[PDB]
Amino acid sequence: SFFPELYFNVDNGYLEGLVRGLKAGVLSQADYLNLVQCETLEDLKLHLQSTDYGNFLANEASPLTVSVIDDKLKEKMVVEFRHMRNHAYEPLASFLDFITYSYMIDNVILLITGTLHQRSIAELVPKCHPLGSFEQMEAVNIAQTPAELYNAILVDTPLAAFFQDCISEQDLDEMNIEIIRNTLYKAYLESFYKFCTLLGGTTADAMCPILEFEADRRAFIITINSFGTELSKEDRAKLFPHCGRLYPEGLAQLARADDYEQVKNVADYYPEYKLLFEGAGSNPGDKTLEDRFFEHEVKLNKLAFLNQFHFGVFYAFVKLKEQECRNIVWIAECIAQRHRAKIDNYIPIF
Amino acid sequence: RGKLIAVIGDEDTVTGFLLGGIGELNKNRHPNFLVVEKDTTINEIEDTFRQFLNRDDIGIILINQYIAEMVRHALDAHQRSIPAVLEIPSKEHPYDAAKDSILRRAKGMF
Amino acid sequence: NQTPPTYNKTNKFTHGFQNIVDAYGIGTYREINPAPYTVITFPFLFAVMFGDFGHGILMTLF
Amino acid sequence: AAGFAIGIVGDAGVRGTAQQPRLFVGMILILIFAEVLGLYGLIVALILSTK
Amino acid sequence: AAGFAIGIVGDAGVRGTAQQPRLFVGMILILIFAEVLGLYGLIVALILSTK
Amino acid sequence: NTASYLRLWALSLAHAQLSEVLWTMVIHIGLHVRSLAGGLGLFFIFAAFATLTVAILLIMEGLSAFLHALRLHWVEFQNKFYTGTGFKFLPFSFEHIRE
Amino acid sequence: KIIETKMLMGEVMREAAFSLAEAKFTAGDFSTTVIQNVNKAQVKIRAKKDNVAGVTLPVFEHYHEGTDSYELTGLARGGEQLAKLKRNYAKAVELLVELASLQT
Repeated sequence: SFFPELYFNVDNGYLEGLVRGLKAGVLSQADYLNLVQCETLEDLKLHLQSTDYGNFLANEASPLTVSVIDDKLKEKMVVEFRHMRNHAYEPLASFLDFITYSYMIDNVILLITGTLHQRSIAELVPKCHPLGSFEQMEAVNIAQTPAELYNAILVDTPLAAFFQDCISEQDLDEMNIEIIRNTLYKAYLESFYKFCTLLGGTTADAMCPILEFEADRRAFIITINSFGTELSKEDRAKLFPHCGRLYPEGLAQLARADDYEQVKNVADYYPEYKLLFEGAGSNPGDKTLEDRFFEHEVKLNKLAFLNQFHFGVFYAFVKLKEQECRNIVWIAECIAQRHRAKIDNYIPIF
Repeated sequence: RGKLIAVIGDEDTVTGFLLGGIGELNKNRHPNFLVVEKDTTINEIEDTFRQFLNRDDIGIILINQYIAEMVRHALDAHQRSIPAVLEIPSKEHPYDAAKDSILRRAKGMF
Repeated sequence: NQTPPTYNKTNKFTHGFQNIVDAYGIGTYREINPAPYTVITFPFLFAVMFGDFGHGILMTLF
Repeated sequence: AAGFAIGIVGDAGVRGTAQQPRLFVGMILILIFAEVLGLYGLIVALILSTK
Repeated sequence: AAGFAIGIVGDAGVRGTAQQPRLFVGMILILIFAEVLGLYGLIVALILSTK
Repeated sequence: NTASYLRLWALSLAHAQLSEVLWTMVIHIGLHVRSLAGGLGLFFIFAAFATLTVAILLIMEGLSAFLHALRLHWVEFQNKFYTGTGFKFLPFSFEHIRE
Repeated sequence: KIIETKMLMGEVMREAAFSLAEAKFTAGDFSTTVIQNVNKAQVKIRAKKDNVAGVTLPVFEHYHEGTDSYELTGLARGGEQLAKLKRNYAKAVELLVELASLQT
């Protein structure tokens, strides 16, 4: 429509140029090959210095470990994200907040559980993922009282709206922590998806396909993983988001399914997924189902940078950078453990 | 029922075992394990090791080799049978061989 | 003293007409079957809507 | 009005067909209905233009 | 109206072609219909202006 | 219901109107005072005419009239006497013969 | 047998550590949840006596108590990698139990 390409660049013009400039710095296939041809962590550092990465392990402990590279990679992209998030205006900032919500959700799961099993907040905060931040008090110095954390969340934490599904504290004590976090995430996906459709221009068309993919992916994987555990079929269905292509018809079959084959039979109705389940050879020395989903998700996030006037480039950016970290750490880990035959399990991000 | 296995090791080692189904809280909410980070000092490891020896519900203790080196005096000082201590390679440290109690006890083994 | 099924005997010709009736619903036990009259009534009302000599030929030949 | 229907039906129909080859015939029939909708306007215009 | 279609179809066509080079002929054929829509405009306009 | 049967008029009228216009604006155009050119043109024009007659009238209008006449039975006729529900009779049968 | 068992322990840890890296790749940071959320053990060890001769030696015996482990699909739902990881360590645990008994 005529919705983009007009007012977009007035406030978001700078950031759009910056974020695509940052994308230009992602490791290419040629660069990954140079990183694979190392077999030494110190040599890995040297090859990283060839790109926008590098000089970030400087002044660290003389022994170089994988755990250090992992933390540093996250830190770099967090700074770049926060920089763009801070130099931004409400029209975009609210969109970006949803991205941060995904990480905040995990972090508040950490704040509970520990609070429920008398652990101090100060002990928990150091292990929270960046971007959660939680600069607000009341969530701090809760005195290991679940009620104090529950009230702090409703009031100060932006995720308060999502907790409407899991309320009264009773839910915190009686529900399994994983059902609580899956329920909260569902609420996130439902609101975030609708938000993208309210921005019913290029962003909706470029962004929603990715969110719909995630919703359908989780429905597939949850159904499979839930087979061997103790979970009512109805409670499992309660966690299936309605923002996807399985919602019209398909989730009903996954909710009833008790076998991998039945899950695949559902995919058979959706070629975009059927190909993934067929590609997921799952051999004892092959790629698995999760790997094919990761490859698809990246394909979609790359296509996001085919539109020059939307918000989906910023969401895709974060996910592509996170996969970049997963790729780099995998290489560092393969070197540390010397599993060279498994080195080519990174997801190319162009 | 009888005995628990206590683990003193790095982040990945402890995590793996906990997923392995081994390890639990005592009635005093104490955990039969310690996660040893770069900021963890010698007194914390040594005191933890000793307390596990002072608990009648533990027994086998699993420790990373590099940790055993840090508090080695405590592992040779105590010679009993409840506290059977096994030393294992960390994710990055290499396979153990030297200074192994058994290779030392037996003069006919590599 | 249970509700019996509704059985209508059909043949190679009348079966199709019974089906377009059943498409709406299964009649009450011992209900008057509309199909014997549908066989003519429906084509007639159609022919009123589609009363076209030339196309009727094409349709017949098909 | 007919163009609107063609637009929406084509958009959904093309994607639906890719996920379901059996939809092709149904898609065409909906398109034929849209063509008939366009013709209706032509018919009235032809009656008026010579009246 | 024709130019609008040109915009929408060309933009989508390029993204599609980037993924699928076989799309080249298809999108060009569609663009031909939009050009014809513009031509129809010219035809009527010329007929009226010289009438 | 009495008004509903105006479906008979509406569909019969529409068909006649489509036929007159489809004839006049398609096949008439295939005729011309030039002998050979007329014949050769009528060849191609007729094929298009037959195509439109089938595509628009033989299929679609027959299809709409098919349903609308059936609806008249469903809504106005049957609802005067054909009431209630029953169960489909499913006896033991050797159904899988063609398979 | 103790020397052969020690050898196997090494190889098993090599596989387990790689499998952990695989679970980490998919899940991201699952270690934090596992470490904090601990309550009951699935595996416990029973004392047994080995009457090898007039002397009796203490041995450990693996006891699969049966209490269910934590069900984790929260991070990227990497349940299959976590399940293979549980199995890989479960094997490690059984070997280590046997291993400690052999030290006697």
